[PDB]
Amino acid sequence: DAAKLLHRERMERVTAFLSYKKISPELQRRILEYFDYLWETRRGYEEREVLKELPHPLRLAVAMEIHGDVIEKVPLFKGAGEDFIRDIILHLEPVIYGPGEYIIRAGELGSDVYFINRGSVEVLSADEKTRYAILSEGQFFGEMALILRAPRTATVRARTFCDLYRLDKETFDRILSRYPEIAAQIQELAVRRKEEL
Amino acid sequence: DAAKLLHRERMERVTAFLSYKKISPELQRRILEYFDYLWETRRGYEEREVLKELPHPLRLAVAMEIHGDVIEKVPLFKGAGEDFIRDIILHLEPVIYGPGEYIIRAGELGSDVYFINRGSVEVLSADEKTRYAILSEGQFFGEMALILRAPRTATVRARTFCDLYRLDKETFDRILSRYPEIAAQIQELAVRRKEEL
Amino acid sequence: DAAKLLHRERMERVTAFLSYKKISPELQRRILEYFDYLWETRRGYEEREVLKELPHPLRLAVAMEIHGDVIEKVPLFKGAGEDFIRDIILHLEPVIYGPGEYIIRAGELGSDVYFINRGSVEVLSADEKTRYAILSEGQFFGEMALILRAPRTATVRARTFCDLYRLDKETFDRILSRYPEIAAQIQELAVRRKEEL
Amino acid sequence: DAAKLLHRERMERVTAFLSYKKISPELQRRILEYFDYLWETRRGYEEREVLKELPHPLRLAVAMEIHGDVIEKVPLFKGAGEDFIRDIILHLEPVIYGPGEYIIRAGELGSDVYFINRGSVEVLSADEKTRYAILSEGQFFGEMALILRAPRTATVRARTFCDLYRLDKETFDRILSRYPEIAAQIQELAVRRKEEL
Ligand SMILES: Nc1nc2c(ncn2[C@@H]2O[C@H]3COP(=O)(O)O[C@@H]3[C@H]2O)c(=O)[nH]1
Ligand SMILES: Nc1nc2c(ncn2[C@@H]2O[C@H]3COP(=O)(O)O[C@@H]3[C@H]2O)c(=O)[nH]1
Ligand SMILES: Nc1nc2c(ncn2[C@@H]2O[C@H]3COP(=O)(O)O[C@@H]3[C@H]2O)c(=O)[nH]1
Ligand SMILES: Nc1nc2c(ncn2[C@@H]2O[C@H]3COP(=O)(O)O[C@@H]3[C@H]2O)c(=O)[nH]1
Repeated sequence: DAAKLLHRERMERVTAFLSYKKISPELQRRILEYFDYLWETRRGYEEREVLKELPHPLRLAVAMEIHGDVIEKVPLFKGAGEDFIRDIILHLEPVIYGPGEYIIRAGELGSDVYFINRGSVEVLSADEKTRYAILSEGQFFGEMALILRAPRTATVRARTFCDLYRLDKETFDRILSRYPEIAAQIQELAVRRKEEL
Repeated sequence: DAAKLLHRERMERVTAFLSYKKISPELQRRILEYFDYLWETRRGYEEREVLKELPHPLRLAVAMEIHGDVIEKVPLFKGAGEDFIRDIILHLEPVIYGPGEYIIRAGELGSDVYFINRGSVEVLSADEKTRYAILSEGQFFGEMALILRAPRTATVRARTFCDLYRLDKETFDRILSRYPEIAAQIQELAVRRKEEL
Repeated sequence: DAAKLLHRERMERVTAFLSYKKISPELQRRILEYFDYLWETRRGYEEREVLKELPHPLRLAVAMEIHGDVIEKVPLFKGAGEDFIRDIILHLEPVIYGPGEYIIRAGELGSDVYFINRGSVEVLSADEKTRYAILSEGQFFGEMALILRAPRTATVRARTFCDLYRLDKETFDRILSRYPEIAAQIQELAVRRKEEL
Repeated sequence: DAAKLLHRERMERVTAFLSYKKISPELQRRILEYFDYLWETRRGYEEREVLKELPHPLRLAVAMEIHGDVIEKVPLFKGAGEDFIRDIILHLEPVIYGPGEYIIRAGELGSDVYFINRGSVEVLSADEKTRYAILSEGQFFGEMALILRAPRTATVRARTFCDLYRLDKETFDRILSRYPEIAAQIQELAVRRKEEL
């Protein structure tokens, strides 16, 4: 069947590409390991480009069904109301991180925020000699950069394979200003996290 | 023949996608019902991407032929003149809404305006305990947000399948300022509608 | 051979599209007449998407070869120097207008300027009861809108099939400010044309 | 195999295109010579569109492997640290210039900077009667326009085939402000180069 059969073929080209510039065995394995994870988690199907078919209301509906877990697992996302969920659901970008991979490095100027569906990460100091926290499902990170209007306060490494939902700075900012009650909670956590650290 | 035969195949992939993440029977039926409506109303043909072939004047001409109904059915669109019709016709985006679907929710920050070619909608209060109006062909909604410079003053639900023409905020604003006489009429309706409600 | 054989097939879809929404015989003939002109003038080949293959210097070189006529036919374009020609050549968009078609209508807010490679046009008053000029190869129009910072001062209709080169407002403005000597000439013509009219 | 077999076919269309508008023998040879160089240097493979498959961390990793030479050959790029390399690596665009081709012309308003992986160039005065320098691997040019906030101070011609890495003005500016120590060095070279010349 179709991309049963098309997703098996994009790795055929990518692997060929990896051999021709002779990519290190370690990196090649990472890439193959990523695509194996992609094919079994999402079936490597462009949820990007089949939702593109649908009109707003039907994409909204589908998105809220396939991505229902994260609203659920995150205490801040539930009790937020239907309003909030509809407003943010189409802006939560699913992203996969391999074990040991760096999501955020302390000192960077990014302000994207990440929500943990599946997996766990570690929050580290800049020299990586200190571990401040392990974070897992229902918890989020990357919020302090925008709220404290500062560079990344810490380094965040995936401890395992991670299903994360990335929320861009603009939407994050837009959402923060549109929901003060939720914004107050995130702001307080951020200060709580920085009068720690 | 061609997309007689290509439009039958994009539903083959989308349906497969719906089964793999196990989308609810109700949502799956909505999607299939939408595409059946798409295939019989537009023959599911990319009027998007065949007009893309043509130069401005020929796209202008084709658009004014295939989308002649809405200029006609809307009293404000006729007597407006050739000037106005040419200026707006390529900015009226055809959009389909299924019965019972929410086009607008009271309190949202959108300013898109919708023109009803075919079908009917209901204008509701925020708690949906009050029905202010049923709107059908020749009538429009979604204009009060920009004119009153406010969030959506009401909720608008499709009562049936609807062929709507969406006009984006920027073009709506551009059109309003470019035609004061038409703008005066819309402004007056908006105030009339808000000293009701 | 290839798009010998692909350009014959895009008209197969477009014609089918024209029959399904039953486009007027007159408009259908215009469209077919346009594509016949396209296939014999350019061989309907995407000079758009084969130049896309090439690096800047080679696209620059090819553009200056295939589009050498207009630099030549326009007195203002020659003696301008290599500097000027290189700076503008990749911004002159080839556009085709059928006989009798409206390129510009008096009162519109566009500021695109057009250069006549092949064909002739007529410059008309707003009510089209007055003909101010016939313009042909080496001559240009659509410059007065930006220079007089005004709406289109007149209506311009193609008298024949026309090969025009469209120069967008931003590039036109950028070019005007970058070459004062050429700008002075265009400015003077524009005032000369408006203390006529 | 695949684009072993697809890259042989894009030249089939481009060559056909070159014959139909009868491109000069000299330009046709340049284009064929470019694509022969493309097919043997990169195997004409879209490193553009296979990296597009990968998530950020894996594209970052691959980019730093395939494009490791330039960080190495350029004294300013080494000792800069991992921070700097990660920040810039995905912004260094590989570009190929044929022998004798003009990369930069004195007086132009561009501010793109170029890093020489392979090949050599010559830095010339505006009238091209003076040769200020030959530049090769590990050296860069095109930095003075932004730093002196001026038009191109000189003309730069490829003496041979060149593998260059282009860094756009915005990223160049962003990088300059983000790393003052490296910025100081480039600024000093630019002044040193202009109190020469
Ligand atoms: N759990 C926990 N997360 C922290 C702490 N300090 C910073 N972070 C998270 O990791 C930080 C990563 O850098 P940001 O400044 O992106 O904000 C993110 C915070 O969400 C801490 O003490 N505990
Ligand atoms: N017909 C009718 N439409 C209304 C009324 N109040 C609001 N609307 C329409 O529905 C509103 C939807 O929210 P907007 O503020 O988008 O402006 C839209 C108005 O076009 C009303 O009293 N009658
Ligand atoms: N040849 C000629 N062209 C004119 C005259 N008046 C306006 N135009 C051209 O036609 C005008 C079309 O509107 P613009 O204001 O685009 O500027 C264009 C001018 O180039 C005129 O008297 N003679
Ligand atoms: N090597 C050398 N490069 C120069 C000199 N003057 C200008 N350039 C380089 O060539 C210049 C090309 O124009 P820019 O102003 O792009 O800045 C570039 C400088 O990198 C010079 O005297 N020596």
